Parts: sequence; C-alpha cells; structure tokens
Amino acid sequence: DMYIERAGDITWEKDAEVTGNSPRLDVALDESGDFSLVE
Amino acid sequence: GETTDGVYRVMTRRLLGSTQVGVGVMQEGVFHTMWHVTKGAALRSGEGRLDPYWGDVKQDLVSYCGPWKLDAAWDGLSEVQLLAVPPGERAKNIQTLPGIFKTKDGDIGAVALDYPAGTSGSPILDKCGRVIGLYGNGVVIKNGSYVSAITQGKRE
Ligand SMILES: CC(=O)NCc1ncc[nH]1
Repeated sequence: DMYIERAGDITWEKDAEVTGNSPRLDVALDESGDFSLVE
Repeated sequence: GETTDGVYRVMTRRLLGSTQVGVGVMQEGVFHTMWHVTKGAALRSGEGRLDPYWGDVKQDLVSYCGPWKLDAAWDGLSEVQLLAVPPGERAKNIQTLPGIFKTKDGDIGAVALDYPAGTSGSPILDKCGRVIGLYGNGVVIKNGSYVSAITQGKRE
C-alpha cells in the first residue's frame, strides 16, 4: 500500500551546486519502456 | 489528503520499515510520477485515495486524479535543475547542462546525474521553475555512469 508525503516546493535555486556532463548518445526505446545504447 | 502543489515522496510499508520507492509532482490537482515507481497501483494521501487516470509503460509515465498537466519543454540550450528527492534525505537542487538521447523518432534531453533508484520521478526544471520532465528512466553508458532521459508527457 503506497502513500505520498510532501517533500517541498518546486522552485529553481539560485547558486545551486552545478555538476554532470552532457553526453550525446544514440539510443533505442523498446515497447517495455527500456532505453538501450545503439552501437 | 494533501493536494498542495509540489514534490512528494512515494513510500511503501510492504517491505522492511517504510521504504521510498520514488517521487512525483502534484500540479493542478493531478499527481504525476513514472510508471515503474507505482506499476499503476492506487496511492494513499493521508486518509484520501488517488486513483490512476492515465498511464503508458513505453513512455514510463502515469497520472492520478486527472490527465497529465506538465507541458514545458527543455529549450535545447540552457542548464536545468534536477530537484532530487533522495530516500531519507532533504530535497536538493542540482544544476546541469543536459546531453541528448538521439533516437529514430527524434532527440530527447538527458541528464547525467546518478541518484538512488528511489529518486525516480524527481522533477527536472527550467529557469522559470516549470517542470520539463521527470528523472529516472535511462541508460548506463561505457564509463558505467547513469544518464536519465528528461521524460515529459503530453498535455491533451
Ligand atoms: C535503467 C534505469 O533507468 N535505471 C533506474 C534509475 N537508477 C537511478 C535512477 N533511476
């Protein structure tokens, strides 16, 4: 039995921690909603 | 139950203690999350019940109480923020420049941030605070790192 609990407002934060790269990938999406890499 | 707009954890007491299985967005009286978080089951909010209204396994999305309301889109150029809600931890904003998933049916923004599975359904936002999609359906690349699509639904 699943239940929800509020965690916060949805807002943009000024000076938030900035990280992560920006990969450009060729991908495929199957009927089950799974993404896979195309090589 | 609680119907105030914002981000919410999705919990279960089926396993040991209370376990966070995902996250979602309440907007315009509709609860939005990824299908793999709830598998389309009903949800509880205090003494109230939220029933599924729309869902799609291939998109990996589900809405409760009404139709999918989120329609903002990544501009393809700017940094966005993941409003990560990790299990047992406070909501935190992480800013990043999305990459791209190139598919036979078009390009989708993608964020290269790795959080616990229970963070699935956390919203990705633009500079105006609009939700441009949900985090948690993606792929593991050569480096072994996780890259999530920015998954957005259609507002009918
Ligand atoms: C293959 C896949 O989408 N993994 C699930 C996930 N891991 C962390 C967040 N979401």
